[PDB]
Amino acid sequence: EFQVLFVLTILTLISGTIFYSTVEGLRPIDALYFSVVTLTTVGDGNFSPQTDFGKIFTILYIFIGIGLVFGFIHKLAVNVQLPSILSNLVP
Amino acid sequence: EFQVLFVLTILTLISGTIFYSTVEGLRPIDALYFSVVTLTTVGDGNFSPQTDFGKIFTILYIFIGIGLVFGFIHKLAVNVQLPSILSNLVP
Amino acid sequence: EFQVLFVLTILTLISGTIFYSTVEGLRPIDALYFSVVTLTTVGDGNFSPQTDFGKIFTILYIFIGIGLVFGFIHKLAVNVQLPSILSNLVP
Amino acid sequence: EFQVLFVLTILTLISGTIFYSTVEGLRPIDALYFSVVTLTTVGDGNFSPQTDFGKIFTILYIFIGIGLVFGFIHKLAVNVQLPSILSNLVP
Ligand SMILES: [K+]
Ligand SMILES: [K+]
Ligand SMILES: [K+]
Ligand SMILES: [K+]
Ligand SMILES: [K+]
Ligand SMILES: [K+]
Repeated sequence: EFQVLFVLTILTLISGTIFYSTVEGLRPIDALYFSVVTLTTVGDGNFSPQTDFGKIFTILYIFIGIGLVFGFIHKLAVNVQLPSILSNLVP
Repeated sequence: EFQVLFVLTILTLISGTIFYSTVEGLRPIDALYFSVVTLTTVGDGNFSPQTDFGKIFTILYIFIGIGLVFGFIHKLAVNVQLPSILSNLVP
Repeated sequence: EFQVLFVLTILTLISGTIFYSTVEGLRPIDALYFSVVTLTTVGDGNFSPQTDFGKIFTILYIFIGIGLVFGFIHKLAVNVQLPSILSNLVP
Repeated sequence: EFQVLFVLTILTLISGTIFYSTVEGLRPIDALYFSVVTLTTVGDGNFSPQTDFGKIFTILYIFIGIGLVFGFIHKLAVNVQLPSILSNLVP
């Protein structure tokens, strides 16, 4: 479950990285950063897509990627972080 | 259920598109982009409504649209994306 | 329930409006806008508190106000918007 | 439960404060502010990490810290704010 969500999240982020570096001309690390803050809904305070293609893609990317990204975060904290802490709270 | 949430989300986004292009003078695609990043809570790092009418509308728009948009995303991932993946995980 | 959450949300937003217009010098409508986009986690793409007092207050404001604001939005969509739609879907 | 989430949230915020003030050169209060708005997903409208180290760290920080921060907010409102209000609604 966690493994599949991990892989799915990775593939989604790879797609955004390729898209923004190609269409919006961002350096790969910047494209990845933008993809991450966008899908986690944090948002970037400096960059907004400048092309209409980038704006349309971002709209679709958000609706399709948000659910998955948060599902991964949800399990990452409940089935991976909680135990390491919950069991670690046992005297 | 998903169909109704889809239509409801579309109508809400259309309202924002019309509002921002008219009152804030944004190009339709920019008004739509702003409506989407606002209701999904991602936020836009460059534009903020400049008119008091735009600020008041955005406040109301956020409170009324956020629940619906996320309800749609919630079902889009649970009743449309999960299956295509869950069933696809069957050897 | 909805009435109490409504009043509680109003009081919280009033506090932010007074704080930002006084300490950060924002026009009341701008202070209210900033309080709303901050507590709904949308964020503002132009303004960030400039004083240390404003930064500390915003940090505390976020942790204390986010839960309430979303609890209100949660009920506003489930116990006020859903019915008007759910019952409206009855032929 | 609430105490542990409180401590865990504090430690996470301390880590971000140290990281951003050291690598991104922010004043401690600004590093803390950025860490808070980033993990609560509000986002900052002015600052984005400028170094590649800062961008990579922020990406990892977001995925690891978001779940915890919201778990704390979740309990802070349900097991600390609700009662003080729920019991306060008793004539
Ligand atoms: K900005
Ligand atoms: K700017
Ligand atoms: K957000
Ligand atoms: K933002
Ligand atoms: K945001
Ligand atoms: K922003």
